[PDB]
Parts: sequence; C-alpha cells; structure tokens
Amino acid sequence: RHAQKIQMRKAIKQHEERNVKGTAKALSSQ
Amino acid sequence: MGRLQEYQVIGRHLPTEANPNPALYRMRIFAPNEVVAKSRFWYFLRGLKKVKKATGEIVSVNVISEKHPLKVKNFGIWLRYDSRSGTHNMYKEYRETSRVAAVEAMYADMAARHRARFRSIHILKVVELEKTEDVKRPYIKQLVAKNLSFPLPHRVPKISTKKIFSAKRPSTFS
Amino acid sequence: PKSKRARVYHLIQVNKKGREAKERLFSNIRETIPKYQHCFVFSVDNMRNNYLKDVRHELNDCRIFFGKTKLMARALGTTPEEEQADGLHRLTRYLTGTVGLLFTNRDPADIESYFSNLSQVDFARAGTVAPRTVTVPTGIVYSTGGEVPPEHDVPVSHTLEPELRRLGMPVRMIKGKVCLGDEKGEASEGYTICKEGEVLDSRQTRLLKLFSICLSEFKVSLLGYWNSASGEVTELEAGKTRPKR
RNA sequence: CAUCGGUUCUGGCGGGGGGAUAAAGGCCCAGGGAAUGUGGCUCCUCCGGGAGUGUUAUAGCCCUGGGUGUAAUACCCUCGCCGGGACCGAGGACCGCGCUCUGCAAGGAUGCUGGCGUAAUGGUCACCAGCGACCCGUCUUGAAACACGGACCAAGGAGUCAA
RNA sequence: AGCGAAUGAACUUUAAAUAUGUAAGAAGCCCUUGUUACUUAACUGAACGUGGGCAUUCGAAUGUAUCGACACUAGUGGGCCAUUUUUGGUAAGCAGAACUGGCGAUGCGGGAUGAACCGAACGCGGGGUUAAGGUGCCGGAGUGGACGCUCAUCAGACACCACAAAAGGCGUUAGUACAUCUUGACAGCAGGACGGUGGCCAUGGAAGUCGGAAUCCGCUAAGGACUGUGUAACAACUCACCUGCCGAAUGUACUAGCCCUGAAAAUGGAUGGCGCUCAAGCGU
RNA sequence: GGGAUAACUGGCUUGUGGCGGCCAAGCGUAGCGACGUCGCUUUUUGGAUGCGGCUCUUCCUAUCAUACCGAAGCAGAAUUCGGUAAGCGUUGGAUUGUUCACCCACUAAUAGGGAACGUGAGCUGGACCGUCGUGAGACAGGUUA
RNA sequence: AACGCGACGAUACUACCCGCACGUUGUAGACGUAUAAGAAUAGGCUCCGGCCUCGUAUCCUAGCAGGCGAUUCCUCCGCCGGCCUCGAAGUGGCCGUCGGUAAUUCGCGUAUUGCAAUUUAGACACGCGCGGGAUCAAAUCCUUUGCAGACGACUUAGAUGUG
Repeated sequence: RHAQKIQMRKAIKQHEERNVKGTAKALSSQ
Repeated sequence: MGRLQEYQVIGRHLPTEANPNPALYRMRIFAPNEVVAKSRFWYFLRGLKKVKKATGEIVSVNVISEKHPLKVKNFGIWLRYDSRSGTHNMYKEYRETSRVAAVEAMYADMAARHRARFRSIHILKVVELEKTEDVKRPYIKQLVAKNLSFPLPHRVPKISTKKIFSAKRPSTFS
Repeated sequence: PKSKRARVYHLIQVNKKGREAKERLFSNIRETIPKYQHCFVFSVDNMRNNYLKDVRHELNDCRIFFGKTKLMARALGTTPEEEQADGLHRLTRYLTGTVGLLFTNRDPADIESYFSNLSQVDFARAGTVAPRTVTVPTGIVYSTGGEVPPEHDVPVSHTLEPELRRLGMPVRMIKGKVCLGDEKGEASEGYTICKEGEVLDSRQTRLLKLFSICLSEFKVSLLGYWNSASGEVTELEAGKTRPKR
C-alpha cells in the first residue's frame, strides 16, 4: 500500500505539471 | 486547574547606578496562589528577557477578578502547546461566566483531548467575544442558537449510594 | 474525519474554469451589446438543444449567447442603476430559466418567421408525454425496434445486449443475435417501451434513443426582444405565459 | 455518675482586619449602543408559524460615569465563647509560680453510688477462629543458588598445664 | 546581550548554570631601633629581641553531642548495583575512570510476589496523625465529585526500551494551512459532449481508444486530435468539461489524542484473582 | 610466566542483498533521509554435507492429504496461486560414514516442528611433576581427579 | 459426584406417630427478622377522574414481658374440620365450629430488681419423659454358583420347592 500510494501521488503530481505545461549503462556495455 | 483567579504581576530589575528606574514589566497570569504567580512570572521573564529572580523584584501582585461573573460570555482562547513533534497554535472557544472558568475548561479540555500538561501549555490570549458573529465553533454556536430548548432524556435518578437494595425498579424519565 | 469517500483525480487534459470563464462571459456579452440593434430572448424548455449549432450557422451575422441565466442576467444588468442600456433591466425579467440571447441586426418579423418555420424532429427527452405507443416486435430484434420494415433493417448489436437488459428489455443472446423471446418470436409477447398519454421516464427515453426513435420536437420559443433605438422591450406571444422572474 | 488535669478528634456560635476598603448585585441618576430585535406596520400553502422596515413602545438586554456605600457576601488572615467523644491519673505531708484570692481548675484524681465478695475478675492448658510466619547449622561469594551435616534420646565431649 | 561600545569558542563593557582549591586574627599585622660570625658602597637589608596599638564586636553566618598530644590493645584488608560527569566503541550490545548513594551488620509499611524500587530506621505498652501506596468486597478506606476521550475476534489498567518505518486504517475526536461557494460550492438527476477531421506516419484491417510523434483552430456554455467499455474496422456507451433542477456550506493535505494492524509457535493460566465498558480504562 | 575474563541467550527469532548516483516530505538553516529507479553481481538462442537412527505420549500451525471458498484461456478432465481450517491421516527405495538434493516406486497424501543450558519416556549404534634433549620431542618414569 | 438429588418397598427392639413437661442440649449469630404482578426506561400505571424524582412508602405498632372487672364493639388473629387448591426443591383460598381480642371511657393491682448491669423470652434441630395409637424386619458371616474373579468385589441358590 505504501508503494501504491507513492506511485499514485507521483502520477498525480507529474500529470498536474504536464497539464499546466503546454550513460553508465553505456560504459558498462562497452 | 484547581481554583484560579486572575493575577497581574508587575516586576522589575533591581535598580543600579547605571540604570536607575528600570523598565517595570507587567503581565497577567493564572495561578492557584501568589507563590505560583511569582514563580511563573519569573519563568516567563527569564524566557523572554534577561531578567532573573536574583536580579529582580516583584513590584506588585494584584488579584484581578471578573467584572460581571453573573452573566454568560463566550471566550476565545489562543494558545500554544508543545507535543513530541513541536509547538502548535490552537484557537478554541468556551462558553463560561468568567475568564478563570474558561481557563479551567481549557486546561481540562487540553488534558482530555491532547494529553497536554500545565508546563506544556502556553496561554497567549484569552478574549471575551463581543458579538455572537464572532463565535467560530459549532458547539458554542449551537448553544447560542435562537430559542434554544432541549429535553434531558435518560436521567438516572440520584439514589443514595448506601441504599443498596430498592423495592421499585427506578425510572429514567424525571 | 475518517470514513469518507475517495474522490477520483481524473487524468484529464481539461480542468474546471470558474471565475475566468464567468468574467469572459460578462466581457463578451457587454462588448456584444453595443454592436447590435435588437436583443431577442428565446426559450428552449425541454429539448436537447444540439441543433443550436445549425441555428448559429444559419444566423452567422447574429450573435447568440447561451450561458447561465443568472450570469447573463447580471451581465445585462438586472436593475435600472447597473443596466448597460435602457430597458435591458426589463429584459432581464424575461431571462428566467432555460433561455438564451440573440443579438440581431435584422427585422423582428424576419426573426419570428425564421423561428416559427424552423422545426426539427428530436429524441423524446424525459418528462414528455408519449404521442404514440412504441412496441418492440417479438422475435429477432433489429436496430429500429420494429419501426422501419423488418426486411429493411439490420440486427441490433451484441454490445447493446447488456445495456438493453439493464434498461429492462428481457432479451437473450441466441446464436450471435439479440432476440426478444426466441428467433421464432412465438414464445414471448413484445415489449412496449412507452404507452400513449404517459409521461416518459429516463429509462424509456434512453431506450428510444438507442432504438433511434424520435418522438419529440425541437422548436425555439421567442419570449420577447429589446430594441436599442427605442430602448424598449416587446412582449411576444410565448413570453405572455411563462413563469417570470 | 459528678467535678477536674493531660493529650487528642470532631461540631456550633459571636466579633476584628485585608483586597478594586472585594468583585458582583437591589433601588435610584446621567449618558451611549446594538440584537439571538419587545410592541407597531408590510407579505405570508392561516388551530399555527416564518421573512422584512422598524431601537422601548404593551419585554428586555449591553456599555460608561455617579449615589445609597465605610452595603452585603465569597476568599484569606485573625480574637474569643459553647457542645459531643476517646485514651490516660505518673507523684504522694508543707515548700514554688500564680489567680478570678474567707477560696481556686494554681508544682500529676478526687467525691458519690451499685452489684458481687466468688472461680465473679485473673491465670494455665487443649481446640476453633481472623491476621502473621521459608528448615536449622556449616561453607563460598558482592550476594544468592548449589553443596555438606541432621532418624530419635540419654550420658561423655573440645583454648588446658608448665617454662 | 551588543556590535545605534571597539575589534572580529577563537569579538568584547558586562556576564550566566554548574560543581571546585585556598584565606577569614592575639596561634594577629605592621611600623621603631640594639646585636649578629649572614649580607650591603653604608646603621644598609635579613634573622634574633625591645616599645606601641585592640581583652568590651578580639574583627563573617549557623551549629558545637568537646578538642589536641603520647602510650598501648583487638577485628578488618573482599566487592555488587545505581545517579551524575567523562573517555572510547558497536549493527546492537559494551568496556574504562571520578564523585555520590544503596547493600554488606537492618528490622518495619508499601510495590500481589522478590538482592538492587518507593517510604521510613527499630527498648515494652496505650492514644492521636501521617508517608509511600490506596479507597468495587477479596482488603481497612469512595461503585466520591467536575470536564472530556476510547469499544479492542483474549482492549487497558504505568513498561514507554524494542518490534516501529517518511508504515498501513471508507475508526473516532480536536486542530493548522490552503482552496471553492445565492457571480449558486460538494453529491446527484435530466440533457449537451459538436465541426475542420476517417488529422500525420504505420498496419491486412487501426475512424480519439493494438502502435511512433505532434497535439492546432473554429463553434463556443463546453467538449481531450481523448479517460475507460466496445467493433475485424465502424457504429454505440461512458469520462473530462458545460447547462437546467436542487439549495448552504463544503474538500485537499497535514498535526495532536484514544483505538485496530505494525508477527506468533508449541502441558492449562494469569492487569494477583474475580471481574470491570457515560469503567472498576486514559488525561487534568 | 603473569594479569584480566569465566559460560551463555533469555518480549531473542522468520520473506524479500550490499555498495554508489538521481529523486526525496521533512529536521535543520551545510549535514540525516524512505519508497522507487539506474550501475556492479548480471546474460542476443533452453552435487553439497564430515553424531545418527527407531518406537510411544502430548501439543503447535509455518497445511502434504481430506472439507469449504476467491482468482487464473479455468471449454471438459487434470491442475496452479491464495484464504478458513490441526477434525482426521501423514511411507518407502537407490546412494552415501550419515544426511540432504536429485532420481525411482506405492499411496488420498505419504507436511514441518516443540517438550525449554540434560531437545517428553524408552531403546540402539584426560592433566601435574621429574629427567634427558630442543631447529623436536621421548620416557613400562612418578603422581593425580 | 463414593460429603449431588428423586420415587417406592419393608422396617423387631429402639422409639414409629400424637398430646405436652421440659432440657443447667446444640446453632458463623430472632428481637416486627412483616411486604409476590409482569414489562418498558427515547416510557409506564390506573379506580379511566388522573398519577409516576423519592420505599425518609404500606401494613402492623397502647395494656402486670402486657393482670382483673365493667361500659362498648363486630374488627383483627388462631386452632381444628369440609370443599377445593398448590409438584421448579410442593402451599394457600373460602366456608363451618370453638378460642382470644382498647374502635371509646373508667375503677382495682404494679413500688423494694433499691441510680445502669443480655429486657435468660424466637426459630429449627436433637435428647429425656409421661399417656394414647400403630408395627413385629432385614443385612453380614456361613455353604453354594461361574454370566465373575490377583484378593476383595460381582451374578446366583440355600425355609418344602418348577428346591
């Protein structure tokens, strides 16, 4: 439940921001 | 808590050659007696300014009482209380006949609802609400509702506690 | 305290407007008032009002406003102290309910002729009285509820099966086809959606809409108008008998 | 039982003083104000009950100042006076301090009366009852626990003598 | 505290809290001049003496159950726990110093029980009043009083150390901040939710809704080049948003109490037991 | 050879790694910081083990079976994951020093544990001295619980 | 349940029932040991008027520890019977006889227990007596049995017979 609530709050905040608005792997792979 | 009456305490730093006729501070507090009044006076001045009991004297202690304690008033109390998380502001209201009764109710309500103690509660400002419009809390506001009348359902009769046995089953109507 | 419902936060692109919308409605109405010679108040009592788009496209050179009645009434000015023009406070008396404004540079006779000759068949809408009895034929059901000839109709959809059942038609899903009773149509009596002289419910209206059956009429009543030159309001035949403010 | 002394518990009554010479309040006087708006007036699905204008009117309320007033009362501090109960009576001529002085409640209890005069009080055993209550010694340790001795009884039994 | 004093814990006029060493009289201080083998350029200094000064408060307070010296004689040479100060360390334990207190040799009241807790120290008795702890008998004393809070499928009754987290709770109460409301807020019901446009690419097919990227305009009261259901693709429904009816307060995050969860094995048992729910539970 | 320490765990234990970066409500006015996500372990073609074993009593549930439920392309049959449940039952073989894993046969299934520092009851399968040496040990040398 | 209870049979002495004389006889404790609706408590009771905080209510309550007589009263007790009633661990009603009886008033006696000393007074139980009625039994040992059995224990039989 803690994980789900954190994910939901993050989704809500990101959606509000986007609605208001109008490498290490590479080195390891080499 | 206990029996309280209003105290004004005036006190000052001891006069010196450098600073004669000092600032002569004053404040009003709630204490069971003048001993606690003086103690908390020196406590609050030690907390606020650089005046201690050793270098200060109590100019005056005066018992101030209620002007009209036979008339019903609403009081707004703005206070600070510190719990494990920190110090919090609260404004509550009490329908009483005196400021001392309002503070009695405030200490009882703090103890009952937030487990706050006497040294954990700071009484910042107690006011007599002038107009009924100034009541912000629904309980006192429903007490000041117009043409207020209510019954008293299920009143258990006051039977003497040594009257162990009774012949008639008691009634809870009047 | 606790024990409360959880309001859902919609993942949506458009939000509520509120005060900015109210203000731009006031501003648009107030800037429109001086441009036009007459302001008509019309009413659309119990209609779907989706044909107002065709009304606008016909009356392109006339400005039609359809907003909240109270906001429009105060934009025009309800009292003769805050009125934008003379008599507009007497037209805010006709602005009562499901009404709209029509600023025109045209003739009142031409406007009344247009709005008396404009008439469009539309779905029943709740509260209307039934003019006729609509019954779904027993057997295989089609996309019209037995109004067009059955030979010229297509079977209704199996995705409309559950909605029909919810709305109360005792239908079945037989071999891929929606059937009221059996495919023989000999084991069940039909389903009368609405009966003559009976106030329709939302259930019956939704059933009629799903079967694409129109029983009501879309017509705009013209309660009255106001001429700016005379600064005077005129009461029309419809506005003679309508709950006024 | 009466009158006393010592200690003590517990009720009642009469005064004095201090607050803001309590604060309040009652009755007056002078002003100002508002509503949980009293009478009046307006509308109101009229046994009825609401909304509005409307500051005392056929109710009232709040605030400020003044008089009775050195009012009363609460609280706190004080000077006394009565009543009820319990436990105790140490000493043994006088001496002393005193007083309310023909005497006394003043350096410790007397007076009056009743029953019985014998197992009646008192005591010793056995049992019941309520309450309390580890089995002794030795040894170790900071202390416990462990360990050791203890079937019972009688008699014997361990810092002596000399330089 | 200030830097409207200077300078900049390492700044200061001043100055905390906190323990801690020393001194507080005749067992005194000086000053004055006789001697000396010491010393100095020298009767010059130091030591040894003389005279003076206060014997009444003789030179802070409180106590004083006397103190000192010599000689002799017996039992002791272990430590455990805790508060505070302090040094170091661990994942957590913990280890070590200083003081003080308790216990040893100590009975008694209380904490149901008990080395380390609270009260209090002890001749034999009578009376009175208390402490710590208690007042629903067991059990002496309240089913005492005022205001609140809590219902736990083994609540809690002083454990607050741990599990324990920025934890989970559509339990309950109180509060802080922000926001929307007769310009009609929240919830609902009845309706609208449109046009360019089956927008571009891609796909056998993909029309807002298998996929990549942009994501504009008109009409507006408002409507996303679309939030879900759906079609093979449509169609259809629904959400976002908007209007009408309704009518007055709402809703978002936090904070503080009490409550549930926040992990448990194995003989039948424990707030001491009964039992207790506007308590016989929690706070004042 | 001397000093200290002399047992030890006892609301202990169980299912989810550590390290570094980013994010991070807060606390604070640099430092501590969860849930996640990225990098290493880690990827483009499918034997371990060095006190054991058997019988019986009782109990726990952390349930293998039997009973009832929730979910799964669960068509049927056979099942998988999860929940309530301890009422009732709960092996053998191969191999190995023993056990386990794997593998193989029955069976409805042939679960795991406790009896509290002595794993309920029963049965079964050394250190001190002496001498001689010491680049190191030896003694049918003595003594001892 | 071997210290829980019930029904029934037969019970010699003893004492098995009754009357009344008591006990220098026992009791976790007489002293007016007086009092039946049910049911709800955000309702109830009734006489149908009304009533309900309140059992600080109702009954009973006077006389040598309760005498004797009278005026006056039909009221309250009690014992026997008759008809009936009460079974959850069994009682009460009505009627009938007989016995006692201040609702009012009065007379004759109370003394001396000496100024208080439990106002020995009730109940159930048990014992010992009197005079009236009634009755004349079982178990164990023993022998025997094997439906039983370590031994006790248990199932049987033993008085004339279906032994």
